[PDB]
Amino acid sequence: YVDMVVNAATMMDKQNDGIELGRQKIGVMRLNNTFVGDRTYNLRDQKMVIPGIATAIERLLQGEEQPLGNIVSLQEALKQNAAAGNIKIVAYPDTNSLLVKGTAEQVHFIEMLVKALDVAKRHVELS
Amino acid sequence: YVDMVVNAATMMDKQNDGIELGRQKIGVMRLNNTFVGDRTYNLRDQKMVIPGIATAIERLLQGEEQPLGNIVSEALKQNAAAGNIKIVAYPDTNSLLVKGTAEQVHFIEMLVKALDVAKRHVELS
Amino acid sequence: SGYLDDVVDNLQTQVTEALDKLAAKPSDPALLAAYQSKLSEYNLYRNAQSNTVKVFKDIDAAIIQNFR
Amino acid sequence: TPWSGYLDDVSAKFDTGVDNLQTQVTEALDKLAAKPSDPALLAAYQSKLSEYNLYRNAQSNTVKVFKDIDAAIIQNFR
Amino acid sequence: SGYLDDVSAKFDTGVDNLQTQVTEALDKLAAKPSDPALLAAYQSKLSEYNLYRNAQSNTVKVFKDIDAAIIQNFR
Amino acid sequence: PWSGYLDDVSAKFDTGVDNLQTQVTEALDKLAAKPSDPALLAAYQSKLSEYNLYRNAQSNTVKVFKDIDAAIIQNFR
Amino acid sequence: WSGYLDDVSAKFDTGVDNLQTQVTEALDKLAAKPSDPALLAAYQSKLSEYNLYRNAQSNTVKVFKDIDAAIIQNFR
Amino acid sequence: TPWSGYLDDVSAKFDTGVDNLQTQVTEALDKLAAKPSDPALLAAYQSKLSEYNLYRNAQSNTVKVFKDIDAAIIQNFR
Amino acid sequence: DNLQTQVTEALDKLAAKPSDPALLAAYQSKLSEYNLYRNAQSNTVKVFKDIDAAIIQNFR
Amino acid sequence: SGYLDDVSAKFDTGVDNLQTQVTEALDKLAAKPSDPALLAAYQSKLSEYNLYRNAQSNTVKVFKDIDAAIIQNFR
Amino acid sequence: NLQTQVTEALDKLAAKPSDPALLAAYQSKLSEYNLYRNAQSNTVKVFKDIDAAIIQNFR
Amino acid sequence: SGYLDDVSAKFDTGVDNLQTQVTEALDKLAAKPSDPALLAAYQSKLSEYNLYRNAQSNTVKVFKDIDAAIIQNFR
Amino acid sequence: VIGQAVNIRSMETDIVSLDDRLLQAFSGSAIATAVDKQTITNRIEDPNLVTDPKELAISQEMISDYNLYVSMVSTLTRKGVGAVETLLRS
Amino acid sequence: VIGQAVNIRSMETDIVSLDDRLLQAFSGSAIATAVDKQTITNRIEDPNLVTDPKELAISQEMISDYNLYVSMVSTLTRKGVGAVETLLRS
Amino acid sequence: PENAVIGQAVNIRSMETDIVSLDDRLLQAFSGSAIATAVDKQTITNRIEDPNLVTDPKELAISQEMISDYNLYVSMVSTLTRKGVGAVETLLRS
Amino acid sequence: VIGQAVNIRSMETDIVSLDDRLLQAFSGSAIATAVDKQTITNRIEDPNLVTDPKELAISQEMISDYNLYVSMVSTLTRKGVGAVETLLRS
Repeated sequence: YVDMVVNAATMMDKQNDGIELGRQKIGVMRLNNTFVGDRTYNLRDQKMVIPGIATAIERLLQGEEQPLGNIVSLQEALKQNAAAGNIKIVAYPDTNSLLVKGTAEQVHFIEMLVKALDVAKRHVELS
Repeated sequence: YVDMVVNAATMMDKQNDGIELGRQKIGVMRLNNTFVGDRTYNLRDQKMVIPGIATAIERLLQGEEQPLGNIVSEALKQNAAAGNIKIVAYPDTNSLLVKGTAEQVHFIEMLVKALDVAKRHVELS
Repeated sequence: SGYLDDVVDNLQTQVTEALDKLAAKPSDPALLAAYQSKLSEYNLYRNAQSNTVKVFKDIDAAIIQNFR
Repeated sequence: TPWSGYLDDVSAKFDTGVDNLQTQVTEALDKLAAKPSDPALLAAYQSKLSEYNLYRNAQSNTVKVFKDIDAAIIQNFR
Repeated sequence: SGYLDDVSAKFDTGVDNLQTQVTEALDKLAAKPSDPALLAAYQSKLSEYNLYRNAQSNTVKVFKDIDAAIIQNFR
Repeated sequence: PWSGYLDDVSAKFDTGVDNLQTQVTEALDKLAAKPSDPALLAAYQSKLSEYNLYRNAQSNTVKVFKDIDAAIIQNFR
Repeated sequence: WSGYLDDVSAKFDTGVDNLQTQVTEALDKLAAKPSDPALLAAYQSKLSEYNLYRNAQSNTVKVFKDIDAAIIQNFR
Repeated sequence: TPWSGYLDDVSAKFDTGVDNLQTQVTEALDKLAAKPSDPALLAAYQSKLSEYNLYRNAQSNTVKVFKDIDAAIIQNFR
Repeated sequence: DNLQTQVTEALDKLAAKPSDPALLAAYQSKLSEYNLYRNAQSNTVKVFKDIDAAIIQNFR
Repeated sequence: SGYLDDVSAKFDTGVDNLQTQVTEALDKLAAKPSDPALLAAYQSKLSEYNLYRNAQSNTVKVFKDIDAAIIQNFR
Repeated sequence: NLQTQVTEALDKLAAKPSDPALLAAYQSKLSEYNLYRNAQSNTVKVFKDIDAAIIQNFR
Repeated sequence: SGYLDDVSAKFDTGVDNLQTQVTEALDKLAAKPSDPALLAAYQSKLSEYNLYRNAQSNTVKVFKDIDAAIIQNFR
Repeated sequence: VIGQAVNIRSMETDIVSLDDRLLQAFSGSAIATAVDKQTITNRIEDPNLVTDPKELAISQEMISDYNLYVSMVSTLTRKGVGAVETLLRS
Repeated sequence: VIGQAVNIRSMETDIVSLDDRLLQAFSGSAIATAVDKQTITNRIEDPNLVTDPKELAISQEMISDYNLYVSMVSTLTRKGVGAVETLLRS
Repeated sequence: PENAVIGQAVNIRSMETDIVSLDDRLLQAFSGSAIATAVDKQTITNRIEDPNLVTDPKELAISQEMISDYNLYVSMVSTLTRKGVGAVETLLRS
Repeated sequence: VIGQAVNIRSMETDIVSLDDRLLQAFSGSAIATAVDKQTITNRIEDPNLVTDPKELAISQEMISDYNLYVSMVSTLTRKGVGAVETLLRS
């Protein structure tokens, strides 16, 4: 009995080792208060550039190895321990929207950040 | 009993080494008193460039090994290297994006607020 | 092994793991430089072990022959 | 998945760096070929062609340097 | 079979498709030897091949010498 | 008569540029008759440049495989 | 858990504090604007420095393996 | 401190040796671009562009020579 | 252990700035000398104890 | 100390000042890169330094080989 | 002997490493010295191995 | 003096006056660097000197190898 | 995977004499060896096999395995003979 | 520095646990268990593991130890018989 | 330690007294030799299993000595034992 | 050269019996051996001597001469004892 339990348990473990359990979700998010792309202002005397959200975030996360969490303004842990550097963001101008590739948790954190960042702007009249 | 205890404890120990416990968080911090970007002035006979806060702080921390502390005018998770801190300026809202550990974010915030102080106007005749 | 029968990790594991990682991207200098020293240390270990086992057996063979 | 090595990624880093030069060169060419005698078109083409040249050179020299590092390491496995 | 073939195979299951890609890129280039877009890709693939084959062969050599030492100390 | 592998690598180029090896000699035989015709100069510049690149890339490519093969054969020891 | 040829490699990897990342950074910047002479001038320095770093590291580990193998050969 | 080797020290000696040339060049360019036909701006731009060209050339030629001297020594450790 | 200490010092100084030719030139020498020393010591130790073993084998 | 160190140091004493003649002539040139008398001065010093280092290294190498070949015959 | 000749050729060279006439002379001297040392060591070893083999034969 | 010295000295005697001819012609040129007769005279001499030195060194190199390869087989 | 075959119940109700066990072992080894030597030589002669990296990388493994096998058979045989000498020799 | 300790008063042996393994020449049960495993195996797992350096380093111990054990028994029997003959003649 | 030297006031030796029996004098030898050899073999093994010892020239040079000293010790104990029993046998068969 | 001294006069003794001739030959060899071994050990650890071709060429000879001399003394001693043993057994 002990020999058959030891053998079977070990061979099952080695048959399962190859199964990949991680999944990649795609989230689609519309911007409501700002343009998606980068903007360049060609002032009569000065060229000035403003980077879009996509650029700024892809630049912030660059090469990060640890996972994200707590954003502010058995297998479970193995899945959760997903590297930040895998998050991918693609700006889609045709519908003023962002395409986001990541795990469900990452997608959620990204969305919260987006909604922290597209605040509507005030107007100023200068006389 | 002794042999069972010993082996069970050692293997439960080894099954956790792959687990990672550290994490990274993002702090969004609006500047109330100054422009985030690097400023440049064009004059009849001169060009002048002034670095922003992000530029100066990054240029200071670049390559640092030790943790930070005490900014003045299991615990393994705590000892994150200062060089991991990243700062990105976001002019669209005039705000700073900071990535790192919670204590780092805290220290950075304190430093930022030590620095964004509004200027006195001077008139010359 | 997953098994103990009641009654750290060795160079043999570390080499197999570093080879396994390297073979995914044979042209990365960090991985190559990490593998050179593991393959070297494994070669040295596996020579020194066999040479000393051989010395202990020749000692016992000489004893038995001396009392023939 | 299409496997790709380290040198592959070094090469591709330039292609994704220069977003569209690859096609701007051809469109500039077609425009010039339509009207070889317009100074504005000549001036545009001179710039784009030069830029393309320098890009291709920087790319191939970097790829070779990394190859010659790796060969010099895998020499010492013996 | 054998362990030295196991080591040899651990590379070939590592580089999934390179063995094909190289020949395919060669056929394309041979069709139009003067396209810089093609040339640039072939340089990369060929280099990645040269390195893969050298690393494989030197590793097999080393494990062969470890075994040939042990089988002598059997005596 | 036995084709090796390098022979096949070379022949891939020959069977690639199917006709360039003739076109170069025919465009030369046009030009040498009337060296002052711009059309003929413009043509021959192109075909000559192509033939140069083709022979150069062929020879470099054969050399790289020769260098991989020798490096494997040295390990038969 | 590691031997002494890893202590000897790690003396280089901790010796050149940051170069390993500085190279990737320099490449990320140059890739964006290949025609900039200040970027080109910076990258030439970083890439050369990295090339020497790797060569010196590998030749030193080779030499220490040649000393050890010769001592072990005398255990006979 | 950002780690610096020896090559990037030799390289930096030139940068601090030509204190302000880097900016003088662009200043002269913006004036010239403001009025290409002025000979006093032209004749001032020529001297700066030439100084810049020579500076960059000497810089990289020196860095290369040193790298060759070091690689030739490291080749003898084996 | 003087010649054992000198080589580890040289290595630290070199690792600090791997491209400095004066440091490289020094290290080449120190490493070469250490390399000869170890070999000479090991070979003579061997000779001295092969002579003892041959004596015992002579009366054994 | 050792003998290879004496061989190597013999060059350092043969050329009295070269190691800091180069650094000085560089510091002078870097101030005015376009002066031809300075360029012509720097070219020869840097050449001399190059040769000095090459000869120094190759000689130490040859002596190492002779010693290793003798020590091989103690056995 | 050869030991002194090589030592002196080295001393003259290190005074002016860039002189071709000195370099050519040194290459030759160092080469001959290398061959001499090797031939000597090998011959010594051979004679000692013969001597040892005789004893091992009658032992 | 060995055999290698003999092989070197065969070149030294095979070219009678070249070393002094080079030293001379250099000083004539340096006295008036812009005379085409002197320039033309100098190019050829310096070229000859270059080939002479190269052939000499490569030959001594080959002989050293043949000798070391024989000496290795004394054992 | 090509032409696999295995014997079953080899010793379950019949047993060979040692006299035959040695003879079958010798024959099964000697022929496998001679065929492996011919295979190697043929892979060296063919101009298309000695000039392709894919085929050379296969031939290196064949030479390595042949050399290790013949060395192991030789060592074990010598060691096993030694024991019979130490038994019989007065 | 770290974790340093020394036992001052007495030479209590600690590198090994002193045990009845002092008082025997061969661990005959460990031989009989290893010899079992390399002989019960008949068409299970696989043959010909001449080649993996980790199992090939385990075979070296067994191949040596069983040769020594068999060599020892050969001498003991001669000694025993010789002692009987010595007494019976004398 | 390295920064200390430790002597013995005067080396009186109670074990120089012969007082024990010719057989207790034998058991001491046997017991001490058996323990010394088992300890030495174990130490040598550990010095090879541990990866930082088997890969540093400083440590290898020491292990070489340990192995040789072990070899010589056991070979000499064996030789003298054989010579001893051989004397008894020579006399009693005479 | 510097700090060097030599013993001019050896102490002397009578030699009157085979006993004293034997002790004298023994003592004469023991000391020469110890001196040689120490000398070699020092020559292996003065770094001016380990790394100079002229000094290594000497150490080689010293090692050889030591080996030969001790092997001779061993052989001739064992031959003498064997001749005594052979005659008394006969």
